[PDB]
Amino acid sequence: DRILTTRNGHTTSTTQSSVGVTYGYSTQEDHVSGPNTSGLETRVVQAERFFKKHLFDWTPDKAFGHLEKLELPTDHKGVYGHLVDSFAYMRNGWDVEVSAVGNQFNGGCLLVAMVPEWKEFTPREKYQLTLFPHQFISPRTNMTAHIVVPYLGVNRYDQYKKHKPWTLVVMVVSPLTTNTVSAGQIKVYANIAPTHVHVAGELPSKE
Amino acid sequence: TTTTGESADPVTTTVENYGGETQVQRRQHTDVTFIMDRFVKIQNLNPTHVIDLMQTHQHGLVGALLRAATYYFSDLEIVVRHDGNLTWVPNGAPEAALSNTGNPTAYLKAPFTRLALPYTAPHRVLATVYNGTSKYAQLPASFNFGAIQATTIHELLVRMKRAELYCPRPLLAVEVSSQDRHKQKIIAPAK
Amino acid sequence: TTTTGESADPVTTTVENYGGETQVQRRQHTDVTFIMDRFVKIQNLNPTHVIDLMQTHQHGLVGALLRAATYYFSDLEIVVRHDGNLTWVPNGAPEAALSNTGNPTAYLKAPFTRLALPYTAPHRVLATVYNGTSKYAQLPASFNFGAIQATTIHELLVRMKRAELYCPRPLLAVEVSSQDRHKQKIIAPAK
Amino acid sequence: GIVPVACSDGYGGLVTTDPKTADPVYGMVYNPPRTNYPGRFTNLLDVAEACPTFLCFDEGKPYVVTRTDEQRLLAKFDVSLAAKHMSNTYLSGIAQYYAQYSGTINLHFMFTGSTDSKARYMVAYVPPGVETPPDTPEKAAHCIHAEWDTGLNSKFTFSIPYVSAADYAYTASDVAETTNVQGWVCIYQITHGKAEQDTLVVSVSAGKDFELRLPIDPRSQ
Amino acid sequence: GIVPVACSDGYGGLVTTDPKTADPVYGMVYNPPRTNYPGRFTNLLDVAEACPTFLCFDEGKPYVVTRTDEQRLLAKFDVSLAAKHMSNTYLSGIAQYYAQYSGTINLHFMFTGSTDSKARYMVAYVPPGVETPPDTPEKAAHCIHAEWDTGLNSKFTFSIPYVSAADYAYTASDVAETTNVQGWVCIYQITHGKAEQDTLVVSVSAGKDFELRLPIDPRSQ
Amino acid sequence: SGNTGSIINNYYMQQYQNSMDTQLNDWFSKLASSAFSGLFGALLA
Amino acid sequence: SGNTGSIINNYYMQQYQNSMDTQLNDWFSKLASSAFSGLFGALLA
Repeated sequence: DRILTTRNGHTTSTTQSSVGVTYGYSTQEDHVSGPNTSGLETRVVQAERFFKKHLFDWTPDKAFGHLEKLELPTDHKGVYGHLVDSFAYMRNGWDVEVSAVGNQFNGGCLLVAMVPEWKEFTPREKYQLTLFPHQFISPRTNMTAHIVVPYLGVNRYDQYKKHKPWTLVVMVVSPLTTNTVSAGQIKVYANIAPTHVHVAGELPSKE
Repeated sequence: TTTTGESADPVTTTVENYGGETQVQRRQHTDVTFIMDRFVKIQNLNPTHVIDLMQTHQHGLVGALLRAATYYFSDLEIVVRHDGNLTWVPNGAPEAALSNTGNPTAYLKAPFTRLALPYTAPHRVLATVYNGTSKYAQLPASFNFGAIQATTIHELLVRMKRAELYCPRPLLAVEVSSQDRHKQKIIAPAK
Repeated sequence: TTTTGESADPVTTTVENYGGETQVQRRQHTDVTFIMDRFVKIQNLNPTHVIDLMQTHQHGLVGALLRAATYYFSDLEIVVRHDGNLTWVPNGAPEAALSNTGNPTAYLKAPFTRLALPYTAPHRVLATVYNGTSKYAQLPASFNFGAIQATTIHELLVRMKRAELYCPRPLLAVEVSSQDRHKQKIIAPAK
Repeated sequence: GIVPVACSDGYGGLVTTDPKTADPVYGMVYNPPRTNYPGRFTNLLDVAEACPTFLCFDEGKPYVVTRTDEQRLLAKFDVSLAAKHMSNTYLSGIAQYYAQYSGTINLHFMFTGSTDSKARYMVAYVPPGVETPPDTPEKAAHCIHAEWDTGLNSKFTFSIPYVSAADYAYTASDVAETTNVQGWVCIYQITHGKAEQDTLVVSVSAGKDFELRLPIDPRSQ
Repeated sequence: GIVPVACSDGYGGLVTTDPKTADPVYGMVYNPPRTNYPGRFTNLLDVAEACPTFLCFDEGKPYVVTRTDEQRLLAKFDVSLAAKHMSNTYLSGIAQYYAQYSGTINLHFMFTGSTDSKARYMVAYVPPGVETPPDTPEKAAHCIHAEWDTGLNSKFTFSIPYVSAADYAYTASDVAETTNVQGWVCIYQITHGKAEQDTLVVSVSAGKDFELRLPIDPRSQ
Repeated sequence: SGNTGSIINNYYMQQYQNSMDTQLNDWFSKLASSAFSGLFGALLA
Repeated sequence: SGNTGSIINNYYMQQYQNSMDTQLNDWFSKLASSAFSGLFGALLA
């Protein structure tokens, strides 16, 4: 079964070239009600839905090791984004779909990974990014990678304006190859949904 | 074994595929708690010193394995060679407290002092990397095991007890230029 | 919670009033016997010294908590660094007795002498403040744990054992002038 | 032969907080009885919960007062055991000897006006995350808050909740932290009727789950 | 009297890996809960088995490629955890801290060509005993080997067997050993069809019976 | 009792280690336990 | 637990020797155990 439909709230995504879903580090969330929020946290399901971001253009000239990253959360102009401005503390996991649409006559390979506590990796460390939750996108096989990760961090709730626990990373493993019948470049997009969104500590209004 | 590589599902083929036989393995030496449980040097010292495991050497056995994890937890043992009495204060204490006897203070007894200390951070686990700031690169100041002070601190060894590691990160061997193998003098009998 | 404040009846409202949830608390560290049970310095010494807990420093952990009680009881441990032999006599002894060997006398053994002593006052409890005179400000002379004498007394540490405190009294933090918070250097990792 | 032992390097030194006992030297002492001596306390937090002590506002007054009947911020203070306003309280006197705490802190408000003076007040807990505390009841309404008026019962008590990233917070405050790490408490007067010279006395006590841990000896000695 | 003991010469010194514990000094500390924190690993080899990491070929590429459709040796490397090609792998990163190993090492081959590119490959394990590795698939056919072609499944995995005189082998390599003590792995392209710019990505993981023993601290510090 | 954590007994008898109490009670614990909580009046939650 | 091999108990209580954990899981062991082995397809052995 290569055809998968994912639903997050009133948004869905259907892909006919998937290689399944990779769960990173766990298949469930730690407890969302601990001592640090004194039972004042609440869940906001209206934020649990897909938002979109263009990551980069995969062109033939990008060599092995070329890396593009997106720290999460990112700027969000919807419900999730308003939560970041209205509550002091939050926690959520991520449901991540990355697509790279060219055609089956393209060759090459991208590594898609979710990295906790991002730090710039040296060139030698790039050979080991598969230690992190990941999938590959290779035109001969799939156009979509799908990874699901839980919230984590030294603190049970976080202040996202000060710390970003997860970073989506896309790295060229083998360069994009082109033919007379292939696409000439592939635009890479992310379709991301925050999961199990909890907030605590309502803030005053700015005016 | 043949599979879909893109899915990234673990695949562990064996010699049975071509008629061999998989043997018994004993992995006690690569057990995490066991391997981290030995003393290593801290090295950059001052008479007032905040205990931070990230000050272990990055290529040392313990320092490298610690950096190959994102989060960790452990209790601690320290061996300190010092002049004067040694005082320790927990994570969060005002530096000024290091001057008082009411905090655990060890009176000098040659050749050095060995103590067992509990984890005292306010976080459920600590991290070796932290992507963000802690103030209103570096690690938040709260990532420590307390601080010690003596007239002079000559040497400090730390030992992680009942260690737990989470979320593996890259761990590198020396880079090789030989084009075939990194070669070095392995111990061998004289004459 | 709404109440009659004048009656002064204890009232302890909780976060449940507005939908929160009260958590579990572990208060071992504020247990009285536990907190007083550690060595602290006495400081103003002489070769002949009457053991009086009121000579602990008023802002020290033990000295401040002791002064935050009106009456107390405890047994004692002392650590004494001295030249010569150390003699101890109980509460009520003539000072002259300090010169004789028949009273508990500890022969010098480096680096110092540690002893367990019983409470020996003639009163059921002692007090940190006493509103009146004892002769036929200061505390009655009978409020002590005996006396010690050596050729020289270099250092004296005391430790309250199985302490009991009664009738709380004011306990003050440092006064603040900052107008917002008392700020100080909290220990944090180097570099 | 006899038992062989290894006297071990690194052990045996005196540690001021060690968990062992000294050797005794003077036995059989029986004490005068002290059965049922009154006023005993066995845990500092029992006292801290039961006996609220006064906050300190401008000019060393344990109360706030206002002469205008308009809505106004009567006081704002850091949720910190090292706050200026908490500096004469028993809770802060105890907290200075521990490195960390978590749990509820209870504020008590007692109105002392005459029978013909009435007022309506509001208290809000403002978490960290904003530059400055809200100056009006309207902006603060979006925070966790309580409003109450004066009447037969002169006292109102409100729990300041523990809401933070980590499970424990430091009792002391560092020189580097500019705005308070745990947020603020803001007390407003919504309005009043003939309450110009009348005051609101404020005190603080430990809540049911308030906890202090890791004993320290920090004062200059 | 009291117990007589012999304080024994030669015992009691601190040894950095001793199996005893220090005396405690600060009791009753309860930790924030960390129940079910995700991503825990309790043995380094669980990680090494589950997460293959990339080999390093000429010019720092995790793959081999060939432009001719003729049969050719695409790569040859020493079966050594100290091999140049293994130098950026997690398996070698762990192995440097142990003096010896035994057991299976698994190689993974992932073809990344377009749908219209096809190839047939061969991997052979050449034990010690010959001067130089075979340069053609025909000579290498007499060794333990596997051949496979590209298709719907892009990945092929092959176990490098542990075959040696002794029960364990050294993880490091000595300055005196000229040809590798454990043999070689040779990867050949039998032929291909329109696969000139297409690559074969190679990674390595620990096999089921791979084992490391005798912890050492060898890096320059 | 207090800050002591030896799993093993004391080598000395109690009549020597400490003074012995004779007979002829936690007030603040009772006081704190007796505190009012909740509200007062009528709730409309 | 770890690198310790005394046949005899510890002289000190656990509440002193170590910190105590509270409650409110080996991911990589599960991940490795779950790996596919064998082949895929049809064997002609």
